[PDB]
Amino acid sequence: MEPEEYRERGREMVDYICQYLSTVRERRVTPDVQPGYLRAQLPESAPEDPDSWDSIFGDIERIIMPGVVHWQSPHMHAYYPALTSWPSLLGDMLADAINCLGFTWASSPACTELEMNVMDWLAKMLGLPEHFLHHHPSSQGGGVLQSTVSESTLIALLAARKNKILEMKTSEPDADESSLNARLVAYASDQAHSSVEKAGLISLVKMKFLPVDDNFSLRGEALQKAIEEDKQRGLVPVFVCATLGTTGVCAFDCLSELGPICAREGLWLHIDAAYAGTAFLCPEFRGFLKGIEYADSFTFNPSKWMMVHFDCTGFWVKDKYKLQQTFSVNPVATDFMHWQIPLSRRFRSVKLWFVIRSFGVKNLQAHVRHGTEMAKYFESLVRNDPSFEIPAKRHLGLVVFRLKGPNSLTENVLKEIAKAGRLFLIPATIQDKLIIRFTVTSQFTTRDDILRDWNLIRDAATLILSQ
Amino acid sequence: SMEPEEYRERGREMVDYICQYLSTVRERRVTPDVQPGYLRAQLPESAPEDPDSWDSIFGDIERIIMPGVVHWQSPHMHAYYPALTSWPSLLGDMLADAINCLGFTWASSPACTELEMNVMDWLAKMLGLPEHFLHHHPSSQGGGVLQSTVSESTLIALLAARKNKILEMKTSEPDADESSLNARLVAYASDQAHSSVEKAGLISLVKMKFLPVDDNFSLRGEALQKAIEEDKQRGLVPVFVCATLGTTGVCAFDCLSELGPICAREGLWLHIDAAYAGTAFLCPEFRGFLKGIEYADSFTFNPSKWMMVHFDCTGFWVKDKYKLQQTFSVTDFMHWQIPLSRRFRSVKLWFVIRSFGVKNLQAHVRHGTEMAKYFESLVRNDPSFEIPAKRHLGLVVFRLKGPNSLTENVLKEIAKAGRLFLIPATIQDKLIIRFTVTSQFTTRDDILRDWNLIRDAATLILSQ
Ligand SMILES: *Cc1c(COP(=O)(O)O)cnc(C)c1O
Ligand SMILES: *Cc1c(COP(=O)(O)O)cnc(C)c1O
Repeated sequence: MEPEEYRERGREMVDYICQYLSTVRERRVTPDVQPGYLRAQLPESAPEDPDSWDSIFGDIERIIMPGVVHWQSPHMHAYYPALTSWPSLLGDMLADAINCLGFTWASSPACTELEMNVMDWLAKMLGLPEHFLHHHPSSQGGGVLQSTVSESTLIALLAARKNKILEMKTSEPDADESSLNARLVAYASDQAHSSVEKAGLISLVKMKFLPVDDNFSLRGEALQKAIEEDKQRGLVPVFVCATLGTTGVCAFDCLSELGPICAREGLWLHIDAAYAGTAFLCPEFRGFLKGIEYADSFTFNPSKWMMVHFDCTGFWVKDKYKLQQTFSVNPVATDFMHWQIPLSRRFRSVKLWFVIRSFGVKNLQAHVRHGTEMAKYFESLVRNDPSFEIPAKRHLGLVVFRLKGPNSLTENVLKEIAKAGRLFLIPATIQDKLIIRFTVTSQFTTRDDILRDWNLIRDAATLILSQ
Repeated sequence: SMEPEEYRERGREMVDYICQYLSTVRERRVTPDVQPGYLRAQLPESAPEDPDSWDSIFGDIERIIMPGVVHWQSPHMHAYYPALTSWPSLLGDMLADAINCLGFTWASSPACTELEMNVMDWLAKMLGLPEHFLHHHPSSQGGGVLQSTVSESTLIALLAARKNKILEMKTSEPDADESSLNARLVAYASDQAHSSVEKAGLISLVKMKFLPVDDNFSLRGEALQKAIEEDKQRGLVPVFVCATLGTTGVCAFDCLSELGPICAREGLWLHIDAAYAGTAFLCPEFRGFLKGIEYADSFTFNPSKWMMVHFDCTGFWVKDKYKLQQTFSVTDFMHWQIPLSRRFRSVKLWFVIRSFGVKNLQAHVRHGTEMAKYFESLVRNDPSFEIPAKRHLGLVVFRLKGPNSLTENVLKEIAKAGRLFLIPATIQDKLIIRFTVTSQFTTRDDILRDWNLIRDAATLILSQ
């Protein structure tokens, strides 16, 4: 295609996107396809000659959309949100056209410098300590963009185990790094995201999952007991992942208790705030952050609730030296290749910059407040209905609930709802109880959307209960 | 704040701006004249409370962003390896960014998984890869998955190799710790291998040893054979080899016909890093360097280098998907990578392959190689310069005959104007200029223009 055709096709794609995102409520959120559905609808080989743009573009509706889960539907209520926005789109359009790589400052200065200044903006927006700012005079720390919280959590564990091994190796300098690694133990809540287990599996570091209280919250007592038990057995506590907004029921570990324990015992304290971190834009949701001064690292996903399209993860460290010694064989700008697993990285900071500036802080805060109010409204509808119960507290955009009685009633409600797929729910379990997780997603979700989805859930319960 | 009708106006503005930027890019200075820290004073200290105007946001692109950008899409970009964008790549990712689905499981968005499976089978075939790397082949236990980088794909290969061997070692020592057993492992690559190989060992705590190479900077069977016997004699356990097709320094090619047989016989995971040169295997006449690919356990290259897909987009193929899965689980692609979440990267890849078609992708590789061949002829006509390694694809390496200081001062002179972007490399003692043909729009005129700036620089240095 010629540049003049790109100008026409770009317009067709902008007009397509505007219509798609505007009318998304009309779509079946979940596709009704079987595994392998696509192969028989595609040629077995790449085309030798150009396919026409009418043919490629045609295939969006004809064969892509029928297999898509519409993550931007107000009726998507599974997992946690992953929200796009107009500004996000426009910013990545620019980054993808420049298509520079920013492994070093030198390889494209703007790619590193915009990211450095925007991560300082974002740390301030979240109410993070000044020691996570690149530009605070006394700081040895800073923020860097990653693709996922999963990888940011793995990097934190990699930095914690490398740091501790280098300190152990000064005493046993004939001892293999890998042998010293055998003695380490890392902790999280039994509510922690599967990425914590997976970071242990990848790093070959022992991971212990600790019991929680009645609010599904990891407490200092449980960490202190595990540390004493594990040191008595010759293990070397190295790392704690404290979760702010667990995946299951959006619970919060008790940072004010875990912080001092991590500081006194020499454990790297990493905060996984993947979903909930966006709420810290609002001063009234910062109570969960109490104890943040003890953190060695902090991560959240703008790519969940802050209307930046995926990939966009914020990762902040107190000590960029400890991070860089993980990733370089020898220990106002920076080469971000030493703050991450790969070499290459792209100009992800444009889309984050455009979202922050297009909305401004007040409209980002209004979005968080609105989504939370939509979840509160949903909650009030459940709480009013004595057929249902709510087995965990709602703090943000996630309500969990179930029909009173055996798990099978809730199982059968989810099955009935999945038949038409007008809203997308996935089950979880908390201890013995099957629950429905209801995540408020789209920034455009209205009270009418919430009542519409509640009424479908109620119709299904009425069907299952009336037999 | 921004409304749907405003998105349609600003989307048009951005489409027109991008077309004008990519079309006029030769008029830019490829290297920006800035110093570290230049942007901080040009930006507010804090995010804006109220919305900034779209005129202000857009206006900042030229006013404060472009002055610090290295124009990777410039024909005058000749450092590192290419990273090419294209109209169809842009249009596919626009769609992917709007849907914004995540593909950790098939269930979480089937199309994200299924388009990727099918396109990776297309791309395996386009490359001339073994049928055992296809998702849909009756005998295959393998398949292709997109990754963000070759760096991460090489790390995964090594994590899969070391996990598989530790599980085999535990059968005879059930009391030994997985991390204790990892201590005995050793992994190999060429001393020309990309720094991502060294970085994989540093992350995984796997001992890496870098092997000497021959007169063509090729890793040979004998070096591997000698390393393997010496390491076994010391009580280390060979586990992995990374064979490079298209080394960073001089685009040398490891001898896979020799390394293959040894890896298979000795039970070593053989990972192929063809980051740059992979794209060349679209053209059957460059497939000589792929001879011995039937012995590979894994293979990776970047469409995000030379195939005109914008970054990120890396292909990673394994022969044994169960070995890969065992690395990451105590088709759902979350078990074929490090993270859980992943995005719909396959749209822009499908769009590029369909919008160009294979024949035009082959013409692009061949034209880039012709431009490199013309750059080569201009150097080889001029007896002030020499060429210490053979040009197989789009990289020419060359220096001034004489001490390193001559080539050094040429680079420092070219850097003053930044009219083309060149990076120093070394082989043994010799300082070299790498000359990479990048832009798919590169012409003989662009090459001669660029050569004449290197010559004009050389003329000045040679009479100081
Ligand atoms: C979503 C989530 C993650 C995983 O984030 P990715 O960016 O998908 O890796 C981890 N922890 C929590 C608490 C989450 O909600
Ligand atoms: C470019 C290059 C790499 C690194 O690729 P990324 O995708 O940037 O990690 C690795 N190996 C070789 C030979 C390369 O040319």
